[PDB]
Amino acid sequence: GEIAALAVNAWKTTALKNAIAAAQKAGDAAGKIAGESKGVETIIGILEQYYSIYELKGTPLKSFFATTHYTDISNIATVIDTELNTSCGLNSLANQAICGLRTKLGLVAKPGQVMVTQKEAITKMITNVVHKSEITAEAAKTEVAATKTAAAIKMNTEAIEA
Amino acid sequence: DLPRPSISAEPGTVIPLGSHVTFVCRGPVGVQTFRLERESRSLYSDTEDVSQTSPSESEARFRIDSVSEGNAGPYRCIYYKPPKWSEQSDYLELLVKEA
Repeated sequence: GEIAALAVNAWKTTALKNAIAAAQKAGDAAGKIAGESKGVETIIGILEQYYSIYELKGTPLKSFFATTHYTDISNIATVIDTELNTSCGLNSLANQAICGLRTKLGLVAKPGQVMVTQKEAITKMITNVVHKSEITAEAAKTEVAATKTAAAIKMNTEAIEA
Repeated sequence: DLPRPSISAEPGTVIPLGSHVTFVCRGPVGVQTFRLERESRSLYSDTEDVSQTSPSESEARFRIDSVSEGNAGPYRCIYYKPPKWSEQSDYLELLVKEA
């Protein structure tokens, strides 16, 4: 039945047009997830390896980045700025893990030199760390979104030939 | 060019555990920021809350509300008058009494 065959053949064409759309939305979903988790894992890795930091806001990094996005340069820097001022000061003995940042970032006062403002030093650091993290996250999102789209449009295509 | 700051304590350097102490940094007029440093020089506190005692002087206070033996140790002043940090004060050794 020639017109039967042309009906299925126009059906397979609509399936294939839908499949393409399916395979991109499935790819992007997977890229988003891979991206916003390589970012978290890269920023944590950087704080822990280069800066020996394993907590912020008095939570472990794991929990912290669940509630504030690893790209939120403003609030990351503000968190550090605040934790530095209220845990490396005079008025408590609480948690002095983070205080090393002042040595690292060059804030310790040197008689004979100009003043390095704390918050500007932190936002330079956090901008560098977040840019790094966003770039590796983007590569993860690029790979994973491509790998899923390819597999989906392949799998669906072969399905649309049975 | 910049005179060394001076440091003093109120009520003194030997503090009953749990009670308070205030350090005073004194320096020339026109100071911007007073910094009270501890021996570990990542621990320190800044303040712009400057006052004057005399026309050619300025000063700032640092209160510790509840002293513990981890507060005990050396304390120093240094101040910032643009574009220059001064040199450091003599040390003041804070001690904690049991009772």
